[PDB]
Amino acid sequence: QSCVWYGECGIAYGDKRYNCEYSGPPKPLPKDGYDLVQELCPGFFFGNVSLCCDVRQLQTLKDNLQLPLQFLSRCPSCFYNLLNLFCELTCSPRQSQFLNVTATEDYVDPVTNQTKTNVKELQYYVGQSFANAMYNACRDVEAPSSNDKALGLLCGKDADACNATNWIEYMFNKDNGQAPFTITPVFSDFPVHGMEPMNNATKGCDESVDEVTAPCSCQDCSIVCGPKPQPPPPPAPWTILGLDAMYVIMWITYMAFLLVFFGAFFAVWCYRKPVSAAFEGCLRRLFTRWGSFCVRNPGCVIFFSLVFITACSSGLVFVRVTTNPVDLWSAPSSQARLEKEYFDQHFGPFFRTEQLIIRAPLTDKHIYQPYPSGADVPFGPPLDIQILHQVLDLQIAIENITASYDNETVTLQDICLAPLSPYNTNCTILSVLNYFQNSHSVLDHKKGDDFFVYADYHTHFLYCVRAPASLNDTSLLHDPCLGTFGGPVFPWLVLGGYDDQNYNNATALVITFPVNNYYNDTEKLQRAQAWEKEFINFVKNYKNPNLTISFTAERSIEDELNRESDSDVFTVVISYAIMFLYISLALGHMKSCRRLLVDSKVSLGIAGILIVLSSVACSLGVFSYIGLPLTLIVIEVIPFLVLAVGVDNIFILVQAYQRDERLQGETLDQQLGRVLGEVAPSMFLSSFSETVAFFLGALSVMPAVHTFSLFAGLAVFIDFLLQITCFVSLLGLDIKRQEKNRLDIFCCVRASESCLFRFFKNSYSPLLLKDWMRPIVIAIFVGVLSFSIAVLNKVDIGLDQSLSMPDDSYMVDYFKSISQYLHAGPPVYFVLEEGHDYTSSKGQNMVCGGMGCNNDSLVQQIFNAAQLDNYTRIGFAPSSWIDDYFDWVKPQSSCCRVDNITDQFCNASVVDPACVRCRPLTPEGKQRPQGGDFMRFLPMFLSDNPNPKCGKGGHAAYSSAVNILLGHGTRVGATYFMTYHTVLQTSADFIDALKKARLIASNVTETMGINGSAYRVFPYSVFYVFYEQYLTIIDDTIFNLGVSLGAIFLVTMVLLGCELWSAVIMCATIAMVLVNMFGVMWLWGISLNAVSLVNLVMSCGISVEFCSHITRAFTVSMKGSRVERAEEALAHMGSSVFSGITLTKFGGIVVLAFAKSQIFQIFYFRMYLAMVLLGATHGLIFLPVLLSYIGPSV
Ligand SMILES: CCCCCCCC/C=C\CCCCCCCC(=O)O[C@@H](COC(=O)CCCCCCCCCCCCCCC)COP(=O)([O-])OCC[N+](C)(C)C
Ligand SMILES: *[C@@H]1O[C@H](CO)[C@@H](O[C@@H]2O[C@H](CO)[C@@H](O)[C@H](O[C@H]3O[C@H](CO)[C@@H](O)[C@H](O)[C@@H]3O)[C@H]2NC(C)=O)[C@H](O)[C@H]1NC(C)=O
Ligand SMILES: *[C@@H]1O[C@H](CO)[C@@H](O[C@@H]2O[C@H](CO)[C@@H](O[C@H]3O[C@H](CO)[C@@H](O)[C@H](O)[C@@H]3O)[C@H](O)[C@H]2NC(C)=O)[C@H](O)[C@H]1NC(C)=O
Ligand SMILES: *[C@@H]1O[C@H](CO)[C@@H](O[C@H]2O[C@H](CO)[C@@H](O)[C@H](O)[C@H]2NC(C)=O)[C@H](O)[C@H]1NC(C)=O
Ligand SMILES: CC(C)CCC[C@@H](C)[C@H]1CC[C@H]2[C@@H]3CC=C4C[C@@H](O)CC[C@]4(C)[C@H]3CC[C@]12C
Ligand SMILES: *[C@@H]1O[C@H](CO)[C@@H](O)[C@H](O)[C@H]1NC(C)=O
Ligand SMILES: *[C@@H]1O[C@H](CO)[C@@H](O)[C@H](O)[C@H]1NC(C)=O
Ligand SMILES: *[C@@H]1O[C@H](CO)[C@@H](O)[C@H](O)[C@H]1NC(C)=O
Ligand SMILES: *[C@@H]1O[C@H](CO)[C@@H](O)[C@H](O)[C@H]1NC(C)=O
Ligand SMILES: *[C@@H]1O[C@H](CO)[C@@H](O)[C@H](O)[C@H]1NC(C)=O
Ligand SMILES: *[C@@H]1O[C@H](CO)[C@@H](O)[C@H](O)[C@H]1NC(C)=O
Ligand SMILES: *[C@@H]1O[C@H](CO)[C@@H](O)[C@H](O)[C@H]1NC(C)=O
Ligand SMILES: *[C@@H]1O[C@H](CO)[C@@H](O)[C@H](O)[C@H]1NC(C)=O
Ligand SMILES: *[C@@H]1O[C@H](CO)[C@@H](O)[C@H](O)[C@H]1NC(C)=O
Repeated sequence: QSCVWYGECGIAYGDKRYNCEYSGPPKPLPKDGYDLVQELCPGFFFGNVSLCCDVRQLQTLKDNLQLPLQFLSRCPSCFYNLLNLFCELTCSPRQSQFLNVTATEDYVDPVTNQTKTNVKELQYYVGQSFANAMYNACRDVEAPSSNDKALGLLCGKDADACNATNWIEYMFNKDNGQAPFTITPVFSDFPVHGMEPMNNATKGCDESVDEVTAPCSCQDCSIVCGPKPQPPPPPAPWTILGLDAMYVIMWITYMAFLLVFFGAFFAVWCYRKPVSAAFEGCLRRLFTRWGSFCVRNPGCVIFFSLVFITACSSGLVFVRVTTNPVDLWSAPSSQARLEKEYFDQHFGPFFRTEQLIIRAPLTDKHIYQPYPSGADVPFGPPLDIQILHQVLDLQIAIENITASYDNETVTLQDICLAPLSPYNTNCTILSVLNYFQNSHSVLDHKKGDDFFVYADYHTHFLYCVRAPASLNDTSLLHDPCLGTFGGPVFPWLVLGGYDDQNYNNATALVITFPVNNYYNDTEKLQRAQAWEKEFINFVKNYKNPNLTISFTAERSIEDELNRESDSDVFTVVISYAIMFLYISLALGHMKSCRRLLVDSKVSLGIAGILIVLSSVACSLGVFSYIGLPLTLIVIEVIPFLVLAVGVDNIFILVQAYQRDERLQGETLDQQLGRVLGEVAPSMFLSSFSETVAFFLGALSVMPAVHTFSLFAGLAVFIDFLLQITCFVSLLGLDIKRQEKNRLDIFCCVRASESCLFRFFKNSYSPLLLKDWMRPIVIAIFVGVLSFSIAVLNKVDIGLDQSLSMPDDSYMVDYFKSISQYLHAGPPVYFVLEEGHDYTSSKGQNMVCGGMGCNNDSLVQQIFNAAQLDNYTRIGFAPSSWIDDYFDWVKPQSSCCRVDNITDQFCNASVVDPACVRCRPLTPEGKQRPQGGDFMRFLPMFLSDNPNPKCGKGGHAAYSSAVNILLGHGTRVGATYFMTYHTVLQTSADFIDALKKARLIASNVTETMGINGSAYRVFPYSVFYVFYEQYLTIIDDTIFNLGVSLGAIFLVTMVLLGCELWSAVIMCATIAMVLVNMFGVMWLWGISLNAVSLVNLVMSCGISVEFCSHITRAFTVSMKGSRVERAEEALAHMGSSVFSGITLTKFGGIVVLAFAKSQIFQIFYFRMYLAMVLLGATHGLIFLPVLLSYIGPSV
């Protein structure tokens, strides 16, 4: 071997210097540029260099490799081969084997008068199997700020006809302007002239160069990237013979019923062609005696009852109302609640977001034409320069807002969050103007001379949507796009309306203002909300006819719902007023026109209404004393229920008395005691059946059903007691009044067979019970039940979240804008709990997405999930911190650097006095820092800032994502890897996201193989606490309804004697009522949530109020046949049940039909109408017939 040239003494032009000829042996390197030899091509570094090379040559080589390094360094396997073509060309130790100089001439030294030999020209023999493997591995490298091929900018011509041989000729040719002298390559695989070219090892875009440099991406290599992933979409519909397969199982279940049912009548119709009485008797006697007592001791009874009422209802002073949505919709110990408790403790609560979807409707899209060459690039309307200036003006004004609070000003700079503070304090604003750093200057500056612009803001936008974490454009612009706060701005968070990569086509601009959310602190939260109110007002009063903004504040949903939840109290008040008017006017039988205001029960009806309201208030007050807080579901469903039950009892009693004829020689208190002893068992059965049902239903973990059950049970019981005592005393007093000829309400001025009882008895009961009508009724009701069972499993789950808002609100527009434009959703945090090692090869492989770490690790699994992005609603990559930590610590990167004597972190921008690299640049140092080096360099990484020479640093993104536990070796605590969800528009979307995130977390926890369950991965998102209730709502409904109905069943079959048949008939009728309630749900579009569940558990209590009465009046009867017993029970009890509860609630609902609120008109008006009329029909038209048919004899 031998050399051809050494040193650089000649000069071509500018600074280009021709290498100086020397054909001696290879020089031992001067020990000066060892760093360079390990940076250019370490293939020569095995010390005893004896390199033909020169330190003045190595450092002049690197200067020419500057631009080729920037483009081709994207793909390590490419730039690797490119270097092997240069070192050997310049200073390899066997240079003479593959080189032959051609043109040289003497050079004069201005230093010694010594003529030096320059190297003017020469030819370079390169193998063909080398140039093909080189060009073929780089042809796929894409350029920055474009989708072209990187060779198009390095060939000297189009990248469409770049042969592998012409590209090498252009690089060595001085015609480009870089080569100080041109080298003529000679391509040949076989030795010619006794001279055989060089062919060193080569690597493709798929093979990795080192056990630490990951292979090339399929963006930059066509062979690495294969078949896309795909999930199997299961619909899981049965569709027996073409239709839903449930529509059919029933219609076949029904046709069978009419034939097996109508096939027995027409079959027979052609054929004809001791302990119970002991418990049912002591109750009558007890109630008779106590009724007489209460009728002859009104003063004592009423006084003690009023004292009790006051003692119980004075607890309303301690009344608390629950409005915080977390406490409302989240169980205090649910999985999501514990996860939120864990995340808020180790990482601080999730922040508050104020977004802004700006759009330019007037402007049109325009075309961008690159100067040198390239296809046209169209830009959306909002990406116009004028619209960008106006949006920058709007944002700078949004920063003004001060929003004084508590006699102090509250600026955004004060409330927002700055990741890397107090070094940099601006704060996180996520807009597309951060690419230009919120500067009109940086946005409006172009580089070029007339007739064309070299660069423009289009070029910067295109470059930075591709690489949003750069610190300089480094190509004809030299501007960073990191953002004033420090840290990348991802194009999918700041744009909307494009198509899958083309942020050029964006039609909307998103602008987020992250604000701190505080964990157990109220002064700061008040400050944030006080600033948000002024932000909302400002954005609402901004005209800018060029823009259409759809905004939101963190405090906006709560305000919109508190604004819609009123202006209908004027309707509820009229509803209750009409209910009370009817109750007051209907208790009294007329019997005469000239005797009206004397036989009137207005005062007694007022007393009954007051007793009912008193029962409500005593329940609320007792539970206020105990400490249970109220709720807006309770405050609305308790009055309805308690009024229904109380009015039913009042009418039952008053009418059972009015239709009674007094025996002779029998006094008033004895007559009333007899009437009450014969009427009280039914009211007691109903009251006990409902109380036990509700109290027993207060076992669920749903905060909406638990509190409601408690409140309603106590109210029903207290109302029963207050009635049985106070109302009987007042009934005795009013009977005295009416017998002493005293006039009605004003004062002291001196049998009935009600018109309804004469209708149910004379025209309705006989007709309904004829032999040609009972089968019709049963057929119709079984058909409706069959329909309900068929369309049952098609009921929705969840609440829309757009119907809780008024229709004239801006949140409706914001939701439309989200669904129509946004491409990202709420962020997800896959929190890896405390207990992982992180300081071992395997402990790191389980978490990596990288070179050597496993293929099923946490980061790789989240990456796959994001590759699905439709099955798994995870849209983007995990963005792990440990990969960035390793990239930072790698010696090549050379961001880490410690002080030599102090072992202190020398920044990457430092005078370089005595600071050495953290990891030695050797084969052992390349590896990951697995031992104590990991934990010795991690804190310095997390404290590093975004240095222009280093890169992004690990402070603005991971200081909060990594928890370090000082003391005891200072291990790592809990950490998270945060990604983003896909746009979630409906409750189905949110529940689907919750399910599949949980699935991914469980998969990762499985693969990690933890000893026991010491720790685990879990995802945290903001809406998880609000949507975790819909993951068990079906079984919650099942449990609640079944338990409530079984309690009703047992209580009935116990109190009513022991008749299981009567109890089972009643239970079956109430189950029918519930199934038909679900059918009406499906048919009118009511959804299954914590409001519908409360209304169903409530209806379970009015079904009883109808059935129990009708069925008990039938059971305890001594008529002859079932038909006559049924019609007698119907007349007697159903005349009071139809007039008391049915007509009252019907007037109420008909007044309530004018609600003006969607949540109300959907979940209360419709549910109440359905419940009331369904229960009325079922009881009064199906208990009669079913009992007539299969009732218990006696
Ligand atoms: C001891 C035994 C206990 C356990 C077993 C008990 C089982 C038997 C007991 C009761 C019946 C059980 C029915 C299960 C529901 C269907 C299951 C299913 O396929 O999921 C469906 C749930 O469908 C819904 O979303 C609404 C379902 C609510 C059912 C509640 C019935 C309770 C009342 C009954 C009466 C009183 C009950 C209490 C009396 C005891 C899937 O629905 P989806 O896909 O979300 O819908 C959207 C579809 N869409 C887009 C096309 C519109
Ligand atoms: C979304 O953005 C893409 C760009 O990534 C748009 O694609 C471009 O479409 C415009 C339409 O005017 C074309 O100007 C451009 O095509 C240019 O190059 C071809 C050469 O093949 C030339 O024949 C055309 O005259 C033009 O100069 C497209 N560029 C590319 C590379 O696709 C696309 O239109 C946008 N989508 C929508 C829905 O607007
Ligand atoms: C990812 O998301 C969807 C899979 O669940 C699916 O969305 C696509 O885009 C829109 C969504 O509204 C729809 O496409 C429309 O236009 C096509 C013509 O190509 C019609 O055939 C459709 O009926 C529809 O009107 C589809 O819902 C769907 N099709 C596309 C892409 O247009 C995507 O296909 C999914 N893709 C992947 C790879 O995840
Ligand atoms: C955000 O903080 C940055 C520093 O991180 C500030 O930087 C700018 O300061 C001036 C504007 O007030 C500009 O004239 C400077 O050119 C710019 N800094 C540099 C690097 O030159 C900036 O003030 C803060 N906010 C804004 C609105 O930019
Ligand atoms: C714009 C593009 C073409 C530039 C990329 C090609 C450049 C980097 C290539 C082509 C020719 C090469 C040069 C050829 C000759 C020498 C002299 C030697 O003693 C040091 C290396 C040096 C200085 C090379 C540096 C890299 C080089 C300049
Ligand atoms: C270069 O790559 C192409 C792939 O398109 C292949 O067809 C060709 O055989 C390769 N030539 C080589 C490796 O010499
Ligand atoms: C509002 O912001 C502007 C921006 O330059 C600033 O000049 C002004 O002092 C701020 N306060 C105002 C206008 O009250
Ligand atoms: C604000 O505080 C100062 C100092 O306590 C006080 O003098 C001033 O009156 C306060 N402002 C108002 C409006 O009360
Ligand atoms: C970005 O611009 C050039 C291009 O690479 C680079 O040399 C420079 O160091 C960078 N900017 C700064 C401020 O260092
Ligand atoms: C709106 O656009 C017009 C036309 O570009 C411009 O003159 C005006 O300043 C913009 N802003 C307004 C009208 O507030
Ligand atoms: C993932 O795990 C290991 C990789 O080392 C291997 O056994 C397994 O086949 C890999 N899976 C796939 C699909 O390649
Ligand atoms: C770099 O480190 C030095 C250490 O003295 C510090 O002064 C400087 O602010 C740092 N620069 C950054 C973090 O950008
Ligand atoms: C750094 O410290 C080591 C150990 O004392 C020493 O050998 C080395 O020469 C020092 N380097 C510099 C640049 O001072
Ligand atoms: C968990 O892994 C199984 C098989 O390894 C896979 O079928 C399932 O889809 C994974 N869960 C996800 C991707 O959520």
